[PDB]
Amino acid sequence: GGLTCASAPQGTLRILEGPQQSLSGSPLQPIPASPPPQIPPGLRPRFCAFG
Amino acid sequence: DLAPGIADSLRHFKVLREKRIPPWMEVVLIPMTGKPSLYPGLFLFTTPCRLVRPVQNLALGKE
Repeated sequence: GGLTCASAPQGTLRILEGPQQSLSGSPLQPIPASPPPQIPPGLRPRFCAFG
Repeated sequence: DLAPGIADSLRHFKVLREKRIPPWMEVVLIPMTGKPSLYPGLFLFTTPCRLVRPVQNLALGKE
């Protein structure tokens, strides 16, 4: 029950949970481009010149 | 050599709502450059009354 002292420890192993692999996909997923505005189909002159 | 790999696995918990990481946490890794930049650290904010805005994290695909 004396509990004598011991020598100096050489190395200290650190145990830790691993990096989060297979979380990010190898291609990227962007928000798609909002489309450029279209001229709508079915546009015709509705105004006739009077008389 | 671990602090970039901890700031990624705390955004990969916030955008996926895991391990009681709140969605409004700021994972801020101010890096060590060796120049008079900001004071380096890994500062995690969870308190209210801040400002926050949504983006799309491109690696996962979520807001």
